[PDB]
Amino acid sequence: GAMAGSYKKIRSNVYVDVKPLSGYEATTCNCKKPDDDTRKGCVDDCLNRMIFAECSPNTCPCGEQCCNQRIQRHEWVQCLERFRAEEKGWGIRTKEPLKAGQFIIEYLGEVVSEQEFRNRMIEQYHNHSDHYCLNLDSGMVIDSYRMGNEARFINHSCDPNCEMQKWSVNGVYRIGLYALKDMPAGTELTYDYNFHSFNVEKQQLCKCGFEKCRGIIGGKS
Ligand SMILES: NC(=S)c1cccc(-c2cn(C3CCN(S(=O)(=O)C(F)(F)F)CC3)c3cc(CNC(=O)C4CNC4)ccc23)c1
Ligand SMILES: C[S@@+](CC[C@H](N)C(=O)[O-])C[C@H]1O[C@@H](n2cnc3c(N)ncnc32)[C@H](O)[C@@H]1O
Ligand SMILES: [Zn+2]
Ligand SMILES: [Zn+2]
Ligand SMILES: [Zn+2]
Repeated sequence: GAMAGSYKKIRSNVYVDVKPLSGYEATTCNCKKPDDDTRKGCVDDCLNRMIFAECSPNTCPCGEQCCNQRIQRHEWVQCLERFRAEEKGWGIRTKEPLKAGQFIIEYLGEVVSEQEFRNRMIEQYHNHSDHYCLNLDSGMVIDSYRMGNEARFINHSCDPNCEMQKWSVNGVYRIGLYALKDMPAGTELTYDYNFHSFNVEKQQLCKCGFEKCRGIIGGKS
């Protein structure tokens, strides 16, 4: 059998019975390429960035200086580490400081319909002690119970320091983890499962440690 905590490490999402087409392809924005090519273009006022669409490289006026292609250019931070998080199994911490708003990592897994996921829950997952299912869009989820990347080890917090964002990238929706606030070296990354995770209808104590803790992962106040 498989070893405890085993999972298949994948490089990008695996489309099972659905593909999360966004219906949109970004075209040329109104940005101007900086003449100093060490300076980023397509910053906060990029019209594609403002609709959570990453630029398309054949049409972006900033070319290699575009900083609105973070997911497709795989611009993950390289300082993440899996560690033993007290009373929360494995967690993920950043070894170096992060800043509010920063892109951290793409969340990967198997893209499945809610129908397929419910089938997998009945047949396999119902008695697991750890769960791995992120929301995505209407009728579909990212299932990282079997396949994914190290983002699957990020724990829930009732006072999170990161969030998920859904972006249109090359015609498909993809999910990135972004910092909500500055974080010093050593910080465990967390996000709010109530906002970003699929309701797997499982009942688990929250050990996030905050005074505002809801007591249950994904629970109400
Ligand atoms: N996905 C992962 S990894 C994961 C891992 C562990 C728990 C949950 C998780 C659990 N729940 C509830 C199940 C019933 N419990 S309960 O304690 O049994 C009792 F008794 F009923 F209160 C209360 C908590 C959730 C509720 C929501 C609500 N969000 C949504 O539905 C989306 C937001 N847009 C709509 C989101 C995630 C969860 C998800
Ligand atoms: C997406 S996995 C996170 C990685 C997991 N800790 C592990 O060891 O592989 C979600 C599971 O981690 C545990 N977990 C996540 N956040 C937690 C928290 N705040 N308190 C206690 N357990 C938590 C729960 O068992 C949950 O089903
Ligand atoms: Zn732009
Ligand atoms: Zn651009
Ligand atoms: Zn909590």
